Parts: sequence; C-alpha cells; structure tokens
Amino acid sequence: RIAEVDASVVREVCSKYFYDQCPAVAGLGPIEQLPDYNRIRSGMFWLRF
Amino acid sequence: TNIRKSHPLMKIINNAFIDLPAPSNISSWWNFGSLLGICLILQILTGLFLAMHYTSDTTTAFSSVTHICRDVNYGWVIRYLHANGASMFFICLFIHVGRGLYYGSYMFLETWNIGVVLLFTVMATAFMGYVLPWGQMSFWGATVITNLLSAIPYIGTDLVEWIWGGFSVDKATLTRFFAFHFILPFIITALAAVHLLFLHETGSNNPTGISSDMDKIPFHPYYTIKDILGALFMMLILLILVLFSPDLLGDPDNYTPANPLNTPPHIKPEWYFLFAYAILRSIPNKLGGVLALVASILILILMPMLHTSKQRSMMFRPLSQCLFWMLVADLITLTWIGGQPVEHPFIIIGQLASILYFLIILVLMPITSIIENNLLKW
Amino acid sequence: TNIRKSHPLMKIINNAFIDLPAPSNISSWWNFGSLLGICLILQILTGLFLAMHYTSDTTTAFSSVTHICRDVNYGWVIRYLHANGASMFFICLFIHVGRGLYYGSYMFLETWNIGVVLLFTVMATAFMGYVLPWGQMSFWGATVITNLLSAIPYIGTDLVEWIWGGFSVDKATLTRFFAFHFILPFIITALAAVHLLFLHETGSNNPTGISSDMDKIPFHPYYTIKDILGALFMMLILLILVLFSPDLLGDPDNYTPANPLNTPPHIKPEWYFLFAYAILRSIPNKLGGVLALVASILILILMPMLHTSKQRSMMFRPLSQCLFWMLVADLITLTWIGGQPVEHPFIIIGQLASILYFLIILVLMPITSIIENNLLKW
Amino acid sequence: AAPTLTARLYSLLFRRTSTFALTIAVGALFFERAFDQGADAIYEHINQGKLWKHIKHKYENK
Amino acid sequence: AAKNAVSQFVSSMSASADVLAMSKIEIKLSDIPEGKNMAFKWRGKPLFVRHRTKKEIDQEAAVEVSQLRDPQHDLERVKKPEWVILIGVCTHLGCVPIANAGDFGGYYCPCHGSHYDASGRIRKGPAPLNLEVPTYEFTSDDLVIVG
Amino acid sequence: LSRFLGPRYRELARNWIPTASMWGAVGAVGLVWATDWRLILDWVPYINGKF
Amino acid sequence: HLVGVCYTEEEAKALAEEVEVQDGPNEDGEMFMRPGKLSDYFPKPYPN
Amino acid sequence: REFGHLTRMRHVITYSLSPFEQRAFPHYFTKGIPNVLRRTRACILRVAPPFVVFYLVYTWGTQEFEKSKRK
Ligand code: HEM
Ligand code: HEM
Ligand code: HEM
Ligand code: HEM
Ligand SMILES: Cc1cc(C)c2nc(SCc3c(C)cccc3-n3nnn(C)c3=O)sc2c1
Ligand SMILES: Cc1cc(C)c2nc(SCc3c(C)cccc3-n3nnn(C)c3=O)sc2c1
Ligand SMILES: Cc1cc(C)c2nc(SCc3c(C)cccc3-n3nnn(C)c3=O)sc2c1
Ligand SMILES: Cc1cc(C)c2nc(SCc3c(C)cccc3-n3nnn(C)c3=O)sc2c1
Ligand code: FES
Repeated sequence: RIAEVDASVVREVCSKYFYDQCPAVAGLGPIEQLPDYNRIRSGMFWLRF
Repeated sequence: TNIRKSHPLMKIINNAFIDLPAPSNISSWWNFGSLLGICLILQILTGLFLAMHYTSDTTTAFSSVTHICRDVNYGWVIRYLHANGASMFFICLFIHVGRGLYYGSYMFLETWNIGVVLLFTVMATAFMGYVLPWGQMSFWGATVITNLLSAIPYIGTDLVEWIWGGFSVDKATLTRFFAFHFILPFIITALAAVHLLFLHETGSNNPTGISSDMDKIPFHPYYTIKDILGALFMMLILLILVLFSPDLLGDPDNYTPANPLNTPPHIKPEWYFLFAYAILRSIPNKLGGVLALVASILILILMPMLHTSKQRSMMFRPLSQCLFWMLVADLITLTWIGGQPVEHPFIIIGQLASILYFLIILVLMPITSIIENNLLKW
Repeated sequence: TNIRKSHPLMKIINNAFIDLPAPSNISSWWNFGSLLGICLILQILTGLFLAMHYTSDTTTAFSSVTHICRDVNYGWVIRYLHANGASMFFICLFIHVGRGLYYGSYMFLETWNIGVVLLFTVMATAFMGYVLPWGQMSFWGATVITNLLSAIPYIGTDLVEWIWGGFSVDKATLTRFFAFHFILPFIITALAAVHLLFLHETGSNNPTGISSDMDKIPFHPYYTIKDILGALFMMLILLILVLFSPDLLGDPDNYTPANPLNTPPHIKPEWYFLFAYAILRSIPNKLGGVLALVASILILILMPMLHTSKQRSMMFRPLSQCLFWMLVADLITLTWIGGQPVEHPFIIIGQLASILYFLIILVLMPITSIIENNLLKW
Repeated sequence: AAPTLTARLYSLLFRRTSTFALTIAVGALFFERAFDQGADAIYEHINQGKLWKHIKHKYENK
Repeated sequence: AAKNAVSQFVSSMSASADVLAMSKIEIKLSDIPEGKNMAFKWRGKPLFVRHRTKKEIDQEAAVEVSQLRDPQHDLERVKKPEWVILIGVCTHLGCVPIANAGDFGGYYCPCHGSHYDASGRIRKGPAPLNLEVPTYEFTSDDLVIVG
Repeated sequence: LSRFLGPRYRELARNWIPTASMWGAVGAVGLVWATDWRLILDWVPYINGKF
Repeated sequence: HLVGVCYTEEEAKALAEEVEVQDGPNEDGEMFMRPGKLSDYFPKPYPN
Repeated sequence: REFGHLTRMRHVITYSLSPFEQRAFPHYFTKGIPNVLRRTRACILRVAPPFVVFYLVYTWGTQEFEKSKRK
C-alpha cells in the first residue's frame, strides 16, 4: 500500500482534506499575537493557483 | 520571508492599514474621517478638469462657465459634481468635529491642534472658489469681505488693494483669487498626512472613553470592509443630488452676471457660511465683527484646558448631553437667521443666539462637569 | 530629553539628513543628486507662473508667449529661466548616470531600476513642453514623432489620432499636450522619493568600491555645507546664461510661427535629443527605428547582469577606463551628426557610431573585465 | 438532511481563487445585454409620445 | 467601477467633435476660384479644394506606370475628374509649399529637393509614400460633404 | 549560466504555464476594456458597448 | 442646438436662411453680409 | 544602520586637532601645484586619446562636405 503512492496521489488527497476547509484551533498563553480566525481561514486558500 | 514585513515599501502599508490595532466597538460616527479623504480627492480631480476651460477675466469669467455646461462634452456633470461635492465636504466636516467634541477626542493634543488649522484652510479655499464664476453673489460676496477687511487698524487698507491686482475690479483681478484657490487644497493634503501621523502614536478613542488595549482587532478585514460600504453609501447620496436636483442647494441670483449697476434683492451666502454671517451682523462695529468671527473657530483650541470632568466622554454624563444638543440647536438657529433680512424679530434673536454660543462653551460646560463630579463623590 | 530623537516628525528628519552615516571620501561627483533636486523644484515654480498666462490654442499659442516677454512684469526673466533651466537639468542628469556607471553603483538593484524609469519620464516631459510655443520646430518636431508613432503594427494609428484631440492641429489639439506636460513632473517627484527610500537601506557607494562602515561621518555638518556650496555655484552658471546669453542654446527658427504652407531649411531638435535622433536616421525602416531608439535607454537595465569583474568600481581597472571614455566620445559624435544634414560623409559616420554604442556595452566591456581577472589571477 | 442549492460553484472555480478575482473580467459580460431591458425601456415607457424619436416620423418623410 | 468610469472619458477631448456640425458637415461653396490653393482653418490643416480644368486630366494620365514608385492614381481615389481633395502634410516630415510654384505644375518643396504634384503624387525623394487623401462621400449635388 | 538550469526550473514552469497563459490572456482581454480597442471590440459582436 | 430636439437638420438650415447676418472683413470688399450658416447664435435685438 | 552598530574594530588610535587651533591655508600654492601635476599625469593617457579621435573625424568630416559642392 506504500508502493502505490506517487506525487499525484499525494497532490490529490491533500487537496481533498486541506484546501478550503475550516480548521479548529486551540491556544494557551501568552497568545496576544495568535492571528485572528478570519486571517487563519484566509490562509487556507492560495494566491497564484 | 513574509514579504509584508520585510519589504521597505510594504512595511509602511502594513503598519498603517493592515496590521494596525483598532478598538472593537468603534461606531459609524468613526466613518467620517475616510469620507473626508474621499471628498478631498474628488474635489481635486474634478477641479483639475474645470481649470483647463476656465478664464480668469471679469469680461469672460461668467461666459466661460456657461460654455462648459453647454459645449464641452460631459462638462455639465463635472461642474455640478464640483458644486455639490463641496456641500458634501462641509457636512462631513461638521459631523467629524462634533464627534470629537462629544467623545472627548481633543485630549489627543497634537491631533486636535492640526485639525483646527485644517478647518481654517478649507473655509478660505471655498470662499475663493465662489468668487470665480462672477455672478451677483460672487460680486457682492467679495466686496462684503474686503470692506470688512479694511478695518484692520494698521495694515488693513494695504491688504485690500493687493488681492484685486492693485486696481478696483478688472481682468488681472481674478488671477490672484484663482491662484490661491488652486494652491490651498494641496496644502490641506499635506496637513492631513501629519494629522494621521500623530494619531498613529496612540491609536483611536472609542465611545466609552476607556482605554481598550485588552480588546484590539486588526484593521483588515474588519474596518476595510466597513469603510468601503460607507463610501458607496455616500456616492449614492451625492449622485441623487447631481442627477435629480442639481440646483437645490444653490441660489438663483448667481445666474445673473455681476453688475455694479444693477441691484440684488438680498445677500445670501452658501448654507455652510450662514452661521458665521449671523454673528457678524450682530456686532455694530467693524473691528469687533471680524474679531468675533475669528474667535468662533479659535474657541475650539481652548477645549483641552476647559475640561473639568473626571471622565473622558459624554456617554455616562447625562447633564453634559443636554448642553451638547443645546449647542447644536443653537447653530441651527444661527443658520436660519443668517438667511433672513435685517428687521425687528430677526435682530434680537440673532444677537441673543450669538451670546449663547459663547456662554455654553466657556461658562456653562465647565461648571456642569464639576456638579457631576460632586454627585459621584469624584 | 533629546527632542531630535523623540518627536514624531523630527525623528524622520534626523534619521534622513542629520545623523545619517556617510563615507568620508565622497567626491564632488556625488554632488549632482541634490543638484537634480534643485533643478526639479525650480522648473516647477517657474512653470506654474507661465501656466497662468499661456493659452493652448493653435491660433493664439505663439502670441501668448510673446505677450509675457513684452507685457507681463518680470515675464522675460521667468520665461528664459524655464528654457535654460531645462538644459541645466539634462546636463546634471547625464553626469549623474555616468557616475553610477563608472563606479558600479548599479549594484544597488532597486535604486538603479527606479532610476531608469525616471529617465524615460523626464525625456517625455521635455518633449511635450517644446510643442507648446508652436513655432516651426514645435510643428515639424511634433509631426516627425507622430508619423514615426504610426509604425506600431496593431494599435499605432489608433494612438496618433488621440493626442491631437481626434484630428489634425486645432484649438483642442494642444490641450492634451499641455495636460500631460503639467502632470508628469509631479509623478517624477513621487518616484524620486521612493528612489531615496531604497538607497537608505544600504547607504552610499564610494570611489574605491570597497565597503566603509569602519569610516563613517555624520551627514551634518560635513555634507550639508558641501552641498550648499555646489548649489550656489550652479545658480551662478545658470544666471550667466539667462542674463548674458539667453538665446545661445536655442534655435532661431522657433521665432517664426508654425506654417504648414511655409518651409524650414533644416530640422534640428534641442541639443539633448540630438543623440537619439542620429540613431533613428541610420535605420532605413520605421519599425526598426523606433525600436532602436527605445533600446538605447533600456540597455541600462542590463548593466547588473553584464558585470563580470571581481571588483566593483573602475578606479583600479585601467583597461575598462579606456572603454568608458570611448563611449563618452561616441555620444559626442552622435550629437554632432544629429545636427548635420543627410549627405554622404555624415551618413556612414552616423551608422558606424550607432553600431559602436551597442558593441561597447554588450560585447567589449564584459570580455575586457574577464581579461583583467585573469591578469590578476582572480 | 437534504440541503439547498448553495454549492453550485464552491468546488470547481471559486475555490482556486482564480475565478474569485477573475469574475471582474471574465465576469464582465452580458449584463449590458440584460439592463437595456430595464432602464432604457422603463424610460421610454414613462414618457410615451413625448420624446423626439417618437414624433420624428412626421417630418422624416422624404 | 470599470465599464463607465474609464470607458466613457475620451470624447471631451476625443473622436466626438465639440462643434458637431462644423466643416465635414458644411455646404462648401466656391470658397476659392479656379486654379488656386488657398488655406482654410478646418480639419486642422487646410484641405485644398480646387476647381479642376479640362486638360489637367491629361497632365495626370500622360504619366505612365513605371518609375512613380507608389501606384495610387486619380481615376480611383476621387470619384469625379473635375474635383479633388487634398491634405496639407508631406509623408515623411510634414511640409507643403507656397502656392502656384513648380516646374511641370505641382508644389515644389524647398527643404532639400522635393516637389509634390497637384492631385497627391510624388516624383522626388526622400518622400516614402503618396499624399493622405481625406475621407469623403459625394452624396449631394453641390453641397459638399467631404467626410 | 547553470545556476538556473536543471530539471527543477522548468518543472515549476510546466506547472505555471496554465498560471501563465492566464497571466497573459487576461491582460490581453484586459487591454480592450481600457482604451476601447475597436478593431477587437466586435471580435465577438455581442458587445455593442459604443451606443 | 435645435437639431434632434424640435427640428431636423433640414428645417434648421432653412430657418437660419430667413435672416441674413453681418460677416467680417475681406479683401476686394468690406465687412460683407450673408445668410445664416447654422453655426450662428440667435440674432440680437438692439444695436448697443 | 546607526553609529554604534556598523562594524567591529580593534587596536586603532586617532589623533585630531580643534579647528580654532589651526591655520586656514598652511600650504596652498606650494603643494597645490605639484599635487595636481601628479593627478594629471596619472589620468591623461586614459582620457585624452578617445577625444583625439573625435577631433580627427570632425576635421575630415567637415572637409568632405565642403568639397562636394564647387569643384
Ligand atoms: C480635511 C480635513 C480632515 C481629514 C481628511 C481628517 C481625517 C481623519 C481621519 C482619517 C481620522 C481617523 C478616522 C476617524 O476617526 O474618523 C481622523 C481622526 C481625527 N480627527 Fe480628523 N480629519 C480632518 C479634519 C479634522 C478636524 C477639522 C478636526 C478637529 C478640529 C479633526 C480632529 C480629529 C481627531 C481628534 C481625530 C481622532 C478621533 C478619535 O480617534 O476619536 N480632524 N481624522
Ligand atoms: C477642498 C477643495 C475645493 C473646494 C471646497 C472647492 C470649492 C469650490 C466652489 C464652492 C466653487 C464655486 C462653484 C460654483 O458654485 O459654481 C469652485 C469653483 C472652481 N474651482 Fe473649486 N474647490 C476645491 C478645489 C479645487 C481645485 C483643487 C481646483 C483646481 C485645480 C478647483 C478649481 C475650480 C475652478 C476652476 C472653479 C471655477 C469653475 C466653476 O465655477 O465651476 N477647485 N470651487
Ligand atoms: C530626477 C531624477 C533624479 C533625482 C532627483 C535623483 C536623486 C538622487 C540623490 C539625491 C542621490 C543621493 C546623492 C548622490 O549620490 O548624488 C541619488 C543617488 C543615486 N541615483 Fe539618482 N536621482 C535621479 C535620477 C537617477 C537616474 C536617472 C539614475 C540611473 C539610471 C539614478 C541612479 C542613482 C544611483 C545608482 C544612486 C546611488 C549612487 C551611489 O551612492 O553611488 N538616479 N540620486
Ligand atoms: C521637469 C520639469 C519640466 C521640464 C524639463 C520642462 C521643460 C519645458 C520646455 C523645454 C519648454 C519649452 C520652452 C521653450 O523652449 O520656449 C516648456 C514650456 C512650458 N512649460 Fe515646462 N517643463 C517642466 C515643468 C513644467 C511644469 C511643472 C509646468 C506647469 C505647471 C510647466 C509649464 C510650461 C508652460 C506653460 C510652458 C509654455 C511655453 C513656454 O513658456 O515657452 N513646465 N517646458
Ligand atoms: C477603505 C479604506 C482604506 C484605507 C486605506 C483607509 N485608511 C484609513 S486611516 C487608518 C489609521 C491610520 C493610518 C493611523 C491611525 C489610525 C487609523 N484609524 N484607526 N481607526 N480608524 C477608523 C482609522 O482610520 S481609513 C480607510 C478606509
Ligand atoms: C475663515 C473664513 C474665511 C472667510 C473668507 C469667510 N467668508 C465667509 S462669508 C462670504 C460670502 C458673503 C459675505 C456673501 C455672499 C457669499 C459669500 N460666500 N463666498 N464664498 N462662499 C462659499 C460664500 O458663500 S465666512 C468665512 C470664514
Ligand atoms: C543642502 C542639502 C540639504 C539636504 C536636506 C540634502 N539631502 C540630501 S539626500 C540624503 C540621503 C538620504 C535621504 C538617503 C540616503 C542617502 C543620502 N545621501 N547620502 N550621501 N549623499 C550624498 C546623499 O545624498 S542631499 C542634501 C543637500
Ligand atoms: C523617450 C523619448 C521620447 C520622445 C518623445 C523623444 N523625442 C525625441 S526628438 C523630438 C524633436 C524632433 C524629432 C524634431 C524637432 C524637435 C524635437 N523636440 N521636441 N521636443 N524637444 C525638446 C525637441 O528637441 S527623443 C525622445 C525620447
Ligand atoms: S521634408 Fe517634406 S518633402 Fe522632404
């Protein structure tokens, strides 16, 4: 099952699970510079592609 | 490499507009600062179009303005954008000053004192532009100011025969009115950059008056989207005036060309100069009239040292809020009186309301804040 | 405390001009950057005077320029300041570029690439202003450019009947030439501020090419007094031209008004456009002519990647210095040929010197630096 | 749990952000096809028999 | 924020005329008698109208086909033999001469040795191509819409 | 030079020519909207923008 | 200004014809006279 | 880039004198003349020979434009 994996399988399965998804976040202090949830959620989409 | 934090130009943009810490409870009374910056850019671009077709000569000044409204393509929409965009500038400016007075924003001392300078420079700019079309209000508006400007005791008559070119009224007369009016909006722009540089040292005030360093949010995206929405709602209202009522705020008497011979039935300035005109005509003197006109803008600079309350804003002060809207309802009275003729009822009402404008700011407000301190036991 | 280091405005002035670390061995070839900034401010103030009395109409353009030299008070000194101040700008600009090329200053990549943009924008500005007086070189200079600007293959003839107002030359023709010429010097100012912001990241180069952090001195007082002295010596030379020879650099044929029916005996541009004109007339084509004119300014942007020497400046490279002044003596040849008529000796000399301008920069300079590396064993 | 038709375009094009900034250009089309059917036709209907091109058939008879 | 805020700002200064019915709309009269080219101040440079005589045709057709390096003849551009329309700029630089001077009946350019003909021909160097002919449509009987 | 040549440089160019022709074709159709490019305005005649 | 508002272009030249106007100076003449050219403003009614 | 953060240096000493302790012109035309004769002798053979080539082309160029005319 490991020998079947190639670069196009990895490129496909990561887009299914990561690409425009809402994540869950937890933080324990000192966390004043932990970025806003809108700024985290915008980091899931891209600029060029 | 985050290029937003290491590039020499992108650092300045990121510190000023993107990652700036801002309070979370900012109202839409805090929208009118960027509305003023939109109104200034609009007046500059539209004014640079009108200046390629205007002629500053008292025989062809009125005729070059009728030519652009009839001959030049899209000249009628650009001319009435400029006249109505100036009323839009002055209504946002009066909201802006009344905000900073109610919430106590004058405690930012360097930001408040650059603002009082900016208020003088836009009032002088708008006066010069209303002389340039040369109808019968541009004529009888120019002479009322400059015979009031000959009552300066030692250099007064030196300064009145400088602005007309040296003569009484001629062609070279409106070259000096036009050149002042060209240059001053670009100094207003430089003073507004310094204005925001001093505010960047503290950040903003908020409606409670209480410091908010434990509750900041980034400026993008929360106030980038809230300021775009307020600007679109302002371009809607401006175009309702340009396209459905372009002559509602003006006066019909400025469609007659200037004539020292004929006679205008009344003297009425624009609506945003009518409050100052009512204070002038209540002083039977011409040195004490120009003094009380300049002292009604310069009284704003005494607001930091007249503050005797323990709290910063008026949100929790109910007696100071009755006096704040007595002052707004007194500037409405002085706008109405300034457009009336000088007879018996409108002569005592006009001077009893010029006294009340100085009695509220200088006497009744600092005494009322001390009574409130004593009812809370400080 | 020290108010030079804690005030919000005075901090910026102190970091940029007072406490700035500078090399100690800076020559007077480094004077010409602030001379360019003096020449730009001078052209702006003088040009804003001429624009209140100029008329952009092909029946009254030549007559409004003779009026200011005869009727308006101090109009003759201000007009010849403007024409001679533009020759002063272009001679300081050619010294400035030749400095950065000899001492290897193009290695500051963001500073060099903003500079090549600034070189295009001042050349286009000076072209539009020489059309405005509308004598017989403003006419035959405008048509030579815009029939060469109809040899752009797909959008060319679209762009030639836009700048004349739609037409041939009429009253609305020089309103677009005038409005471009008004606006571009204020964009040049904004690009020169960004230009210095990127240089503040490294500081200056010096005549040896070697870094000098161990030998810095403060900018005040050592280069504040050295730059004031060079500016006074430049205002002396400019006034020798305005007051003792104001027509030395111009052409007499521009004192005849523009006439499509009459005939000028020769076509000669200003002296600082004569080198580009000689490269044009050596290409028997009109697409390959406008290409080789634009490729003679755009070849400056390839200087960072054509550098094959181990050292930064030309101070210790004696074979690269013979090639540097072969290139200067080739731009003098192309200035002379550009003011001659098109006959037999000046037609082969003109094209054998257009080849040598590209052969030195692209081929002979990168090969000579490799021979020098090999004689030093790197 | 049958949902409503929200996700027409969440997956294919408006996810790669390409068509999110392209819809100002690619998405510039066919609404100046569609709003002559509005403003122009409402304008000539409120003013019927009052404009020039209504009445110009009289003196245009050559 | 794009289709009407950049897309409509050209005409104040662009293709659309400000005088509308002006000169290519006019009723051109005999605004010059037979045999001269006098200047007029419309379409920028003077369009030169000329009353064309009975034997200026055989000045234009006696010249054969070989060494005039640009073939554009007078039976093809202007629809009537007794009518012509000219524009006042040369092809390379932009000169036109003082009226009624030339060797065989054209306009002799005193720059460096050129001579344009009457109906838009060039015999000389270093002029690359022929004369600009203006846009036209002879619709009427005698009220001239040239353009 | 050979500092940029390799199997990895045009690797990510073959991944970016779809992000390239989209760099180019959008700017190519962006150049008609700006300056009212009238010989490609009726390339497709459904845009009768000029009145 | 009346073409497309209440008149066509013909019916507008032929109304400018109806009053002849006072044009400017030329050689072999004087300031001469001529009918309306359709570029003329409405003719004024008192010498000064 | 401010002054106490530029580089690292050890074991060098600098001696300097006040401007009010000094003469304005110690040597002006007794070192100013032989020092510019050293700096001129170093540059001349790199700078001058290209401009001697522009002179010989100007002189030949404006001598085949005169004799083209009048035989
Ligand atoms: C052309 C004129 C002006 C421009 C462009 C301008 C612009 C701005 C902007 C963008 C802000 C920040 C956002 C906001 O709070 O609205 C601001 C804040 C402020 N302005 Fe102005 N302003 C002008 C005139 C004035 C005047 C006339 C005054 C007072 C006399 C003034 C005093 C203030 C104060 C005190 C603040 C901070 C308020 C707070 O944070 O609570 N400004 N200005
Ligand atoms: C803060 C900015 C400005 C304000 C408040 C302002 C205000 C005015 C006003 C009230 C008028 C009278 C118009 C009328 O009632 O008919 C006017 C006219 C005029 N303004 Fe402005 N103006 C501003 C900026 C400018 C600028 C920057 C320029 C030129 C570069 C300009 C050029 C003109 C011209 C040429 C006129 C005369 C033409 C006309 O009357 O329409 N204005 N201005
Ligand atoms: C209006 C045009 C310009 C202005 C006002 C200007 C201004 C300045 C100033 C004040 C300096 C610093 C002092 C100095 O070294 O002289 C400087 C440096 C420099 N400039 Fe310019 N400049 C202009 C055009 C250009 C052009 C056309 C180029 C090159 C193509 C250029 C390239 C450079 C470089 C490379 C430096 C740094 C040189 C070094 O430190 O060795 N600039 N400029
Ligand atoms: C980098 C800045 C500038 C350069 C290099 C430049 C160059 C020139 C030149 C070469 C002329 C032709 C003058 C002659 O030979 O008779 C001219 C004319 C003129 N320029 Fe400028 N100019 C500059 C800035 C400005 C500015 C900023 C303005 C206006 C605000 C201006 C306004 C005028 C006017 C009105 C003329 C009228 C024709 C005349 O006076 O001769 N110029 N300019
Ligand atoms: C749409 C739009 C875009 C831009 C780019 C923009 N920029 C401002 S100015 C930001 C600012 C600075 C620079 C310094 C100190 C305080 C504030 N600031 N803080 N709160 N508020 C309401 C403020 O304006 S508004 C606005 C609106
Ligand atoms: C600081 C300041 C400066 C000035 C100079 C100023 N002037 C006035 S009142 C001028 C006026 C009159 C008396 C009569 C008719 C018309 C106008 N008038 N002139 N321009 N505009 C827009 C007008 O309404 S308040 C004021 C305040
Ligand atoms: C008389 C006078 C006055 C002033 C105010 C002035 N200002 C300059 S620009 C200074 C500069 C900056 C801002 C940034 C990076 C490098 C340099 N810099 N470093 N060396 N040199 C010769 C430089 O110009 S020259 C000049 C002359
Ligand atoms: C980047 C750039 C742009 C332009 C547009 C440009 N143009 C020329 S040559 C123009 C010219 C001719 C052919 C004949 C007579 C006079 C003038 N002429 N026009 N203005 N000035 C100061 C002149 O000398 S090089 C150049 C370089
Ligand atoms: S220059 Fe026009 S004919 Fe030779």
